Amino acid sequence: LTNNVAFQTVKPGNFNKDFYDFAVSKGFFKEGSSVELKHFFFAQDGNAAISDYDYYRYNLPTMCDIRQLLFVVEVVDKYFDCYDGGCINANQVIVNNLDKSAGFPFNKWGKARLYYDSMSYEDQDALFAYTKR
Amino acid sequence: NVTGLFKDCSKVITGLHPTQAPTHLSVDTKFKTEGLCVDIPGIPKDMTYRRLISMMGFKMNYQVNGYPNMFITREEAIRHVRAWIGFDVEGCHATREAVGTNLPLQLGFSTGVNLVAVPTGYVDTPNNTDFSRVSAKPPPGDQFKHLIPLMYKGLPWNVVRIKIVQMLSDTLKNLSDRVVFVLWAHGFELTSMKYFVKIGPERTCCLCDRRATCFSTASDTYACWHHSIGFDYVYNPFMIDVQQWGFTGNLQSNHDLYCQVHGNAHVASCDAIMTRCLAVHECFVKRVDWTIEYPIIGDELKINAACRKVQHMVVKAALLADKFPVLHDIGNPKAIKCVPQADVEWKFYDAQPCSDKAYKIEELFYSYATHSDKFTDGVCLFWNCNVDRYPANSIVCRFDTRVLSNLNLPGCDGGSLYVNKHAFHTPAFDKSAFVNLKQLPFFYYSDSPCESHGKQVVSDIDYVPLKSATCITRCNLGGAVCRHHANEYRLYLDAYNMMISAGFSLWVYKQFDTYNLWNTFTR
Amino acid sequence: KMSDVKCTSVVLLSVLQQLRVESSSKLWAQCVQLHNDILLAKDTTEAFEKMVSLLSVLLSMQGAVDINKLCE
Amino acid sequence: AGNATEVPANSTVLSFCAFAVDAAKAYKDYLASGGQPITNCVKMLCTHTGTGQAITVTPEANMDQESFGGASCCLYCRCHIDHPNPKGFCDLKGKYVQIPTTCANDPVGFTLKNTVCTVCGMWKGYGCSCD
Ligand SMILES: [Mg+2]
Ligand SMILES: [Mg+2]
Ligand SMILES: [Zn+2]
Ligand SMILES: [Zn+2]
Ligand SMILES: [Zn+2]
Repeated sequence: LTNNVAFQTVKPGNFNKDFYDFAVSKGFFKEGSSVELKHFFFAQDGNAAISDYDYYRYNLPTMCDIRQLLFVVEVVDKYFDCYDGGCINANQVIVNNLDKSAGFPFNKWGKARLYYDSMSYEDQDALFAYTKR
Repeated sequence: NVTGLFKDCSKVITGLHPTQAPTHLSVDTKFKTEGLCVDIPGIPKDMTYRRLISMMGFKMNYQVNGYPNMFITREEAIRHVRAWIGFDVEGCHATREAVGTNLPLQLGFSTGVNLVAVPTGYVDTPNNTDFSRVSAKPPPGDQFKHLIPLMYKGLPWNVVRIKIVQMLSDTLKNLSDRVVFVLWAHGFELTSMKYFVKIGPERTCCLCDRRATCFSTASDTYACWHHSIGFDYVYNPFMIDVQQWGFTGNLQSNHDLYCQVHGNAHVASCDAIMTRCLAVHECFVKRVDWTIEYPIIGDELKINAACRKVQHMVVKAALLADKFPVLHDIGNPKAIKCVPQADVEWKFYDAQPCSDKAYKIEELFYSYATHSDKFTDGVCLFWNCNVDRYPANSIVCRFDTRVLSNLNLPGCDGGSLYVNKHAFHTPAFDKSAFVNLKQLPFFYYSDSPCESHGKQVVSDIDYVPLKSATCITRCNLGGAVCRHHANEYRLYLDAYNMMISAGFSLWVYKQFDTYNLWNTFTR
Repeated sequence: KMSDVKCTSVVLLSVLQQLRVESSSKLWAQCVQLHNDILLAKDTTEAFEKMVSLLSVLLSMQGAVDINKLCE
Repeated sequence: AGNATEVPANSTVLSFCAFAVDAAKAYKDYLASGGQPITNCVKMLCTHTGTGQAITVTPEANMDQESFGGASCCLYCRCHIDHPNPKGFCDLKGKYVQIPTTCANDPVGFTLKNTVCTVCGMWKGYGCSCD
């Protein structure tokens, strides 16, 4: 999209020295003990994002045994017959935290509050009806 | 006769060529002609033989002038608590190329640490001896089955001894300057301590001044606890034999008598903890001695002064609040009045009446089972005494045993062993005792003149702006200062916080209230 | 003790990163490498030598005037 | 199984010297404070004719010195500890040693103190051609 590729890095964590001094004062973190420090804030260098997106190469085309699949799908469905579903109008959805990111390219002009707050119920129901075709 | 010390364990039957046989009993008998040895040139010296040498039954009770004793008496151990660490080992038997001896496998200390080590033993060669790895197998006992998987998880020994020095060093660097091991099956542990102990004349550290308790083989240098990194030998441990003290069956049944806390998860540290728990019981659950002293490590004298201040203040306040006729003191072995002047009738009780002042100090062992219906006049005062549920009138101050600090050390059974000066042992903490009372809420009562300049009353006494609602010290109205009262309030608040962070909890009869102190104030 | 090494390595990397070192690219890669290696080490000695190799970076620059803080 | 090896009259000495850090000085302090020296050494039988050189392949005494089983004289070889020879084995394991019958009551003490003169091959003082 743009002329130069961005390289994103991941900074290290922050240290709470007072609590560490407390905990060693009360006799923790002994050598050879069982409880210890194993959970840290690992840092990453430049080509971190792409080196993790590359992990999709483990996804390969897979052909399934169609008959046994057509049976187990029925059994799985039977595991799921105590609930109730169906479409609902725009004026019945429940959004917790209307203040998260709105993906791209919409994140150039505000959070999800904007788009959930600038489209009347008619526009939302019209969008649903549109994607139904 | 013979002993088992250095008892060979090789399977070959032929004796050794006299020139390579360590003793006159481990030679072969063709050379044995009338107790003497004769070289028979018809046979030569072997050039390949690997005889394991068992290392049990060491028996060390010598008297040399430069060297310190390794087994200490009971009193020399009572003095040096803070430094006790349990110890237990698990074994394994030798298999193919030898049989008849045990090798250390799992080690366990009073701390909950468990180290496993590959089986190694002392082998001979036609040129020298050798510390090498040997094959082994667990004991055929069924309960020892939790040892089968461990035989492939070992560590080379040098790693193990470094880890041991380091664990000890950061367990004890702030408490003692030595270490005394409490142990049970004395023999096998003494056998195991060949791997990482070295004894010798007393020495002082390098680049520090305290006595040295570490040894490094590479650099050949000693160290204290603080400056000991990379060193791998304990230089002068001390020991103790608990079972020596007149005990009968296994320590399991013996410990099971009192402490119902320490169960037995099947390891070695469990045995270590049980041994130390028992040793603490045998010497400390009795009555507290006043002749034993301990050094301060450290800051303690602040806690003591704070306890003084808070005792004085709280008792004075309770008296002036309710004006009790008689003050039923309890648990005071020295008839010393806490508040110095108090018209109230002042008793003294104890379960240990001294010689003098016994006429004052009536013998009394309190228990709510019986004396519950006896002292229903005035109010008691259980300063640091330890009974069961207290009577609905009292002013108890009892040390919580759940807190963590380097002052109180784990004891039995769940109750911990405080150590300030003379070691106090307190029973386990529980709520059922205080079912009649309520936590004393903080306050500060003063009763004296004020700043000065004015030295009269409203309103010429110096005011600064302290706004707090609990310093009940008329003169006080919101500006509430009279300097004196103000910085005194600051000091006493600091002291109260330090005391109650050290571990002590307070309680008062349910009838208490602060307002009547104000009512006293109106003059 | 080893925990102290891990902890001071965390703090050191934080200081480096806030001294804009991540602007340069190969240097930041090396610093991140050493930090993540120290956090997973098992024995103290090699952790100490990685620690000195990584501190050499901060010493090689003139942004922090150590002659000030080394006053005790 | 196995075969016993030490008589009960050696337990304290052997333990206290197998735990020490300087086995030599430890043993010297042991003796110097009223100790009973080590004593189930192997004793030889020969002609008391030959070189005075103690260190030998075959018992070669004179009328005065006394042949002993070498390996059972190196304290290091006796307590089963490592040797201070920089590399790397005891030498007395394999040979015979001959000690002046006077001091040849304590073999290990002598072996620790005295030494053979490289030239005369005999003990420095019992005797030596050098000077
Ligand atoms: Mg067990
Ligand atoms: Mg056990
Ligand atoms: Zn030191
Ligand atoms: Zn030798
Ligand atoms: Zn010579």
